[PDB]
Amino acid sequence: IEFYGPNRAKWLGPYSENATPAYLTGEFPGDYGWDTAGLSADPETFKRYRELELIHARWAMLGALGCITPELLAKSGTQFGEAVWFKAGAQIFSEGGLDYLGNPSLVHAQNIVATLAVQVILMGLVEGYRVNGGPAGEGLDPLYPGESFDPLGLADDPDTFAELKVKEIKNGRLAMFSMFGFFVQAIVTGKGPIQNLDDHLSNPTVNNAFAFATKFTPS
Amino acid sequence: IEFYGPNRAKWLGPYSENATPAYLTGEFPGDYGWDTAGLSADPETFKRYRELELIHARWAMLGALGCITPELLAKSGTQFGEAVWFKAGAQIFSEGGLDYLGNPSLVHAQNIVATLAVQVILMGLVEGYRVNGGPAGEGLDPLYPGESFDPLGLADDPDTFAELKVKEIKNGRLAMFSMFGFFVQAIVTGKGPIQNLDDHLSNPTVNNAFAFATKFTPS
Amino acid sequence: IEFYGPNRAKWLGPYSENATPAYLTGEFPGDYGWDTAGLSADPETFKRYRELELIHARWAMLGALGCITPELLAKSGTQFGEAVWFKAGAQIFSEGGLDYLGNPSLVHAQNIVATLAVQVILMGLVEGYRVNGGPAGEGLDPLYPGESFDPLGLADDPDTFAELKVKEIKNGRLAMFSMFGFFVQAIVTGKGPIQNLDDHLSNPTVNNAFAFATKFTPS
Ligand code: CHL
Ligand code: CHL
Ligand code: CLA
Ligand code: CLA
Ligand code: CLA
Ligand SMILES: CC(=C/C=C/C(C)=C/C=C/C=C(C)/C=C/C=C(\C)C=C=C1C(C)(C)C[C@H](O)C[C@@]1(C)O)/C=C/[C@@]12O[C@]1(C)C[C@@H](O)CC2(C)C
Ligand SMILES: CC1=C[C@H](O)CC(C)(C)[C@H]1/C=C/C(C)=C/C=C/C(C)=C/C=C/C=C(C)/C=C/C=C(C)/C=C/C1=C(C)C[C@H](O)CC1(C)C
Ligand SMILES: CC1=C[C@H](O)CC(C)(C)[C@H]1/C=C/C(C)=C/C=C/C(C)=C/C=C/C=C(C)/C=C/C=C(C)/C=C/C1=C(C)C[C@H](O)CC1(C)C
Ligand SMILES: CC1=C[C@H](O)CC(C)(C)[C@H]1/C=C/C(C)=C/C=C/C(C)=C/C=C/C=C(C)/C=C/C=C(C)/C=C/C1=C(C)C[C@H](O)CC1(C)C
Repeated sequence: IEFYGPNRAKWLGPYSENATPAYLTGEFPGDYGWDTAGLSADPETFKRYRELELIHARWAMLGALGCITPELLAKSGTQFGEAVWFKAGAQIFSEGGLDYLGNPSLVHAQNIVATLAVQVILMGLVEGYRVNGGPAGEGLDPLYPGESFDPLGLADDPDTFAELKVKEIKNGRLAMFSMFGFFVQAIVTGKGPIQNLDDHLSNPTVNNAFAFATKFTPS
Repeated sequence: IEFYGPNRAKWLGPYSENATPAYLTGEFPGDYGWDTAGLSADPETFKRYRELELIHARWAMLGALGCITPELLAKSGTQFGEAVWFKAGAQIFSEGGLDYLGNPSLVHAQNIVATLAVQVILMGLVEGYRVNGGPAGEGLDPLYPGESFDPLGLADDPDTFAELKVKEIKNGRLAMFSMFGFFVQAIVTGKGPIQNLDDHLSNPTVNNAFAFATKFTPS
Repeated sequence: IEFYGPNRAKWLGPYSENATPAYLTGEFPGDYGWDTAGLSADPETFKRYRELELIHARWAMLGALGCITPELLAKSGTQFGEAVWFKAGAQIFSEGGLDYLGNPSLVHAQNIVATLAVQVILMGLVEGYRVNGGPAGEGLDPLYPGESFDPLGLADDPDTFAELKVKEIKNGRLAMFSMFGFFVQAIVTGKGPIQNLDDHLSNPTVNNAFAFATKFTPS
């Protein structure tokens, strides 16, 4: 319970090998000291890796929640068409464009190339202004700004804020691994991941993983 | 990102010809140094042009939003009759006067000459009191007053206020150019501009502009 | 028109953001300052990237001309069999080995493992002697030697030689991007790229790209 210090929860716990690599000793969230290959020895490259991992973690968390929500919403009391995240990308082609919420009173996007061009414009703008700053105050911090992106004001107390940093990083790692699980389930079985959840909760041991283990057999 | 200074985003960027005309060097929003004819060499006439351009920009922005909103509102979930801005001016003549929102429980203006006379009276009053001041404090500034027209109080911090000035001017220029586009679409094809939007999004390249290029052919 | 200097044609030209990364300011061809990720901050690794990009550029230019020539030659007045670069690699297996120019009086390579072994021997020799030098004078420059590889003598005048450097790098970048296009056309449509050229020149807009956009649809 001492991540910011030498007594952090190390990568093997009581198999910790307390001779840790000296280029990271606490002082940054998520430092669990698991460097078996050591691709981040250089400090500026290490900083790039911190920024890159933060970006990956936030994007992956957003995608993971986006993979949990719509299927459950369409399973509970709404209808989307194909709420499973495979053909949600092809819902614009099928019959009447991509109707949001499965309702012909919402977005109803007919042409995907318009989404394409506007998306490129907006994403270029937001990513450029993410790197170099811009609106809502010029960006002075590349890792965590501290400017008007926290309209509630939770970043006053420092140690709870650092605990929030560590929770953010751990949640992002879990989100990245879980989205890898989503992608592998997309490959192997190619069905709904929450359909997978229901089917495994209905079938705990008879259809576990290895009925789907003789599919990609070369011959 | 330095509009208020010699390092403003000039009219050609890195084709800037940094020998700019010396009668404008920053210190005013929208100064992009593009004076190829030079019709504003005199300083008082230049001030007139700043005031005139501000008036044109605000009026054109109002008109542009007025050209985007009603068609979308009548396309989504309401009905107006002719929501396209052509015969919206003739909606008072058709059958039952100009019913607002397409509802016979709202304005229901029967005689257009009454709108005419009251509009002249009100417009004369508001423009005279715009020039020379009057209510809500006497007008001491012709460009931006600073009196009780900003009930929220966003004009405290000066540099963000200047950035707001520049955004206002750029939005006004875009609005003027876009309303010119609206007028040219009114002339050439004479159909709904958002109907144009939907048709070009449905037809990106087969009906682009030059099917409507052999209409005004003299003979 | 000033690549060797601060006034180079930067990556956005008129959106240049003249605060360029300081680890490259001219003095080398192809320096267009477009470092959004920054994977070449280290100077020796940057040198490796210059050498590597030169090798890639020359190899890709050779491959690109090798992808333009034979199809056109077999389309104009000669015959090769499959002049399209797909089965040109399998022309040794088909009936009578790989006959050069489509003529049974030229190379007529029967066994591909002989080409294989001789190719490995020759390529190991030339690549080793490329790295460490050797014949025709020992290699003293890893980037551009200056020894007897320019039997015409165009490297006397320095500024024209530097312009040749920049042309070489730009041609190489274009060749790499174009060969990527060749590979993507090999994947998606799997037909002749110059057959693609003729078909798009015959069909400019009816078969553009998105008839070939519903092929790799998962289900
Ligand atoms: C449109 C312009 C645009 C521009 C200029 C940038 C620019 C940038 N982005 Mg951004 N992005 C843009 C659009 C978008 N980005 C993202 C998502 C991200 C993420 C998630 C991240 C960035 C990052 C970055 C930075 C460097 C990334 C890089 O080197 O890419 C090179 C990479 C590729 C060309 C593709 C790499 C694919 C990857 C290997 C996936 C491999 C998949 C797995 C192996 C598993 C696959 C399936 C499963 C089942 C096994 C750079 C500033 C990174 C960053 O800021 O780090 C500090 C970062 O982490 N961008 C999305 C969402 C789709 C965009 C949509 O338009
Ligand atoms: C036979 C022995 C042989 C030896 C010892 C070398 C040795 C060397 N070569 Mg050479 N080569 C040899 C044969 C050949 N080379 C080349 C072509 C090249 C090129 C083009 C380059 C070198 C380079 C190098 C140097 C380091 C490259 C490396 O790290 O590879 C690791 C790489 C791989 C194992 C394969 C990488 C594949 C790559 C990722 C392709 C990805 C494809 C795209 C994503 C797109 C694909 C399809 C499209 C449609 C999307 C190294 C001195 C590089 C250099 O000198 O840089 C300064 C360099 O740029 N070699 C060819 C032509 C096929 C050879 C044929 O025999
Ligand atoms: C691309 C995503 C990515 C990136 C850049 C990083 C980056 C980093 N991680 Mg990290 N991590 C990730 C995903 C990622 N992580 C995921 C998904 C998990 C959960 C499994 C973890 C769990 C983890 C732990 C437990 C620790 C780190 C640590 C680190 C730091 C040092 C290690 C390093 O140099 O990594 C460089 C990484 C790369 C260059 C990415 C290479 C990716 C290629 C494609 C190979 C991946 C193949 C993979 C092994 C096959 C199975 C995939 C499956 C497991 C998902 C560095 C900031 C250590 C640290 O000190 O934290 C700050 C540490 O203790 N990570
Ligand atoms: C009538 C509207 C109007 C007026 C009075 C001004 C006034 C001004 N603009 Mg301006 N501008 C406008 C509309 C207008 N603008 C629009 C719509 C755009 C976008 C295309 C711009 C883009 C623009 C830039 C990029 C710059 C200016 C600048 C200036 C200032 C110096 C130039 C000058 O003396 O203009 C005098 C203008 C007139 C006397 C108007 C004459 C109008 C007649 C009918 C001719 C128009 C015909 C037209 C060319 C045909 C195509 C129309 C189509 C492009 C819409 C001055 C304050 C410069 C500056 O320093 O900013 C402060 C500068 O750098 N403007
Ligand atoms: C592998 C090929 C390769 C390599 C090693 C380089 C290397 C370099 N380029 Mg470069 N470039 C290339 C291909 C390549 N280029 C191509 C094909 C284009 C045309 C699109 C360009 C256009 C370009 C510009 C405009 C600029 C550079 C610059 C640079 C330098 C700094 C950037 C850097 O660190 O790159 C490191 C690169 C790599 C480590 C390669 C990673 C490759 C992986 C597979 C990711 C690629 C995925 C790709 C984005 C997906 C779409 C591919 C499609 C666009 C082809 C460096 C010497 C900058 C400079 O200063 O020039 C000297 C600069 O301004 N390049
Ligand atoms: C109206 C008109 C305009 C011409 C436009 C041109 C010439 C565009 C070419 C435009 C071509 C241009 C600009 C190319 C210019 C090349 C340059 C600058 C070279 C360069 C570079 C860079 C950037 C690498 C930078 C490097 O560091 C230095 C340097 C020097 O290497 C033509 C009309 C006619 O063609 C018709 C219509 C019908 C005919 O019958 C009659 C006529 C009159 C001839
Ligand atoms: C550390 C280390 C160390 C040692 O030394 C070495 C090694 C081992 C190599 C290393 C490792 C590495 C790794 C593992 C990595 C991984 C990563 C990942 C997983 C990522 C993900 C990542 C991921 C991510 C980002 C994701 C993202 C996502 C997204 C956006 C999504 C989207 C979406 C959504 C919403 C929904 C819809 O409907 C669809 C989609 C489209 C689906
Ligand atoms: C700068 C310069 C420089 C150089 O040197 C020379 C030159 C070139 C000459 C110059 C230029 C100029 C120009 C271009 C100008 C333009 C302008 C414009 C466009 C305006 C508009 C302008 C415009 C405007 C105001 C507008 C306004 C509008 C409005 C009110 C509207 C109204 C409406 C609405 C609401 C709706 C309904 O249903 C109808 C209507 C009725 C429709
Ligand atoms: C710069 C940067 C920056 C930022 O920061 C980040 C990023 C974006 C990542 C980066 C980028 C990168 C990139 C893009 C790369 C690319 C590359 C390429 C494309 C290469 C090619 C490359 C390519 C190449 C070499 C090629 C080569 C080729 C060859 C040999 C060929 C051969 C051949 C021939 C003759 C013909 C026959 O019949 C067949 C064949 C076999 C076909």
